[PDB]
Amino acid sequence: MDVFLMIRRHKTTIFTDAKESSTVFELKRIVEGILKRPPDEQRLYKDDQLLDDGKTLGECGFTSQTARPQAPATVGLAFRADDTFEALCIEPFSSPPELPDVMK
Amino acid sequence: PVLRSVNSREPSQVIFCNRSPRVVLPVWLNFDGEPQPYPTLPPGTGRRIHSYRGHLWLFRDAGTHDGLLVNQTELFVPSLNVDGQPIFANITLPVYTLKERCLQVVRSLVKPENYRRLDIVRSLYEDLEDHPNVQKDLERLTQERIAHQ
Amino acid sequence: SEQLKCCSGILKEMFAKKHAAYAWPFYKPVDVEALGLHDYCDIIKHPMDMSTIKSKLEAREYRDAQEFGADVRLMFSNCYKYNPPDHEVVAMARKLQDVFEMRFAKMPD
Amino acid sequence: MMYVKLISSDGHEFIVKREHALTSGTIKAMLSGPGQFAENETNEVNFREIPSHVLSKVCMYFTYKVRYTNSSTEIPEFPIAPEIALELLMAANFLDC
Repeated sequence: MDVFLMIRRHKTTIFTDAKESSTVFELKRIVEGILKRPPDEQRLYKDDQLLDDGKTLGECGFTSQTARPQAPATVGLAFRADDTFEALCIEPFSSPPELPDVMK
Repeated sequence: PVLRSVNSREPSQVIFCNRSPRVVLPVWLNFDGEPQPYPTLPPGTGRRIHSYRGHLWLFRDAGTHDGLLVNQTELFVPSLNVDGQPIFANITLPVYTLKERCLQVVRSLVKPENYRRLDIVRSLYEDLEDHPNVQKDLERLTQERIAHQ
Repeated sequence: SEQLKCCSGILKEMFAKKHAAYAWPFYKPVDVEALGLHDYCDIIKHPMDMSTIKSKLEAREYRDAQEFGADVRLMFSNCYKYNPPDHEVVAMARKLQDVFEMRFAKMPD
Repeated sequence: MMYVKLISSDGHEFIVKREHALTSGTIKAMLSGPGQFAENETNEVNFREIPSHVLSKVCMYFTYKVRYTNSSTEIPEFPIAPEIALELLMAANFLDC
């Protein structure tokens, strides 16, 4: 099937799907589409570990099982500026309040 | 009513498949169209059932009476078995609206006596209190069948 | 032998379209799951189902017409044993047995 | 596919396929812009109310809904942690989705 993803950099977060057989470069070519940056100036990570440009999404560990529409897998993103890639920073989302007392 | 089983008295072998994560209560609409419960399928499980041509079936969460699909649709009525081959009723979750789905979940954490104590719009207490109801769904469905010319 | 070709005549009769409004519960083996019967096979030690009798007939498995009659009556008997007398399928079994008994009575010998 | 940017209360940007975002009755209106004339079409919608943690879970709904509505594949449960439930309900309520 397809893998469903969140591609996250600083406070931006992209919802996009892709094929398991489709590659990392092809995925960078999506991000280019959206954010208008060449695949050259992009690094993609799973967790905290950089992804080979040639390796397929399946090989990287993205399965239909691990990357569902309702529960998409997170790809990290870094951008070059000034001839060096920045460190991969992903702003966390807000926290929910503690569960109400009636909710327990 | 319009929505009732025809007393055809002609048997049909059916298969109920519960392809939902819910416990499914199959609901038979008798000849007067009053809903009659039948034994539940656990999630994943499937079972043969002896029914008859023109008998109206409907499937709900046994715990919460949430609506479920059968063959991607609201109702199930078996034809005649073609050369004694069983009719199949594939039961699944619908794509609930996020609003309804949220309602399901909050109902599951909160006693009706405490809907009012939640920190939320006065409208939503009314939605929460509007429990999934077979009877109510039948009326909406009966108006849908009269509005097919 | 000429009898078992009459026996076949009787089973033919019973399957006929006219009988079907009452004959139909007996055409195929009792599907215990489909009918939701947890005890049937405990109460009924040897089931029988008209299709099994057609089966046993075409394999020349009945030594004579007496043995054929026995299974037909077994099939009905099982119905009578399992169910209360006021039950609908009992009424239907009886009507089908009416057919069988009448035709079984008039076989030559 | 065109896209849209959805900005949360805490200034998180969620970029989602336009068609997905239309899942929302509320957003359909905001992007379609005002009136009969569907002039004044923007790519961006801010949410003064909804925090990142809710809006993300919202977007996950859009993906799910589009994927699975009218689908002949087996439909999974859309999951909701108890902590998001309340906020998400309010959100879903507001967004008509």
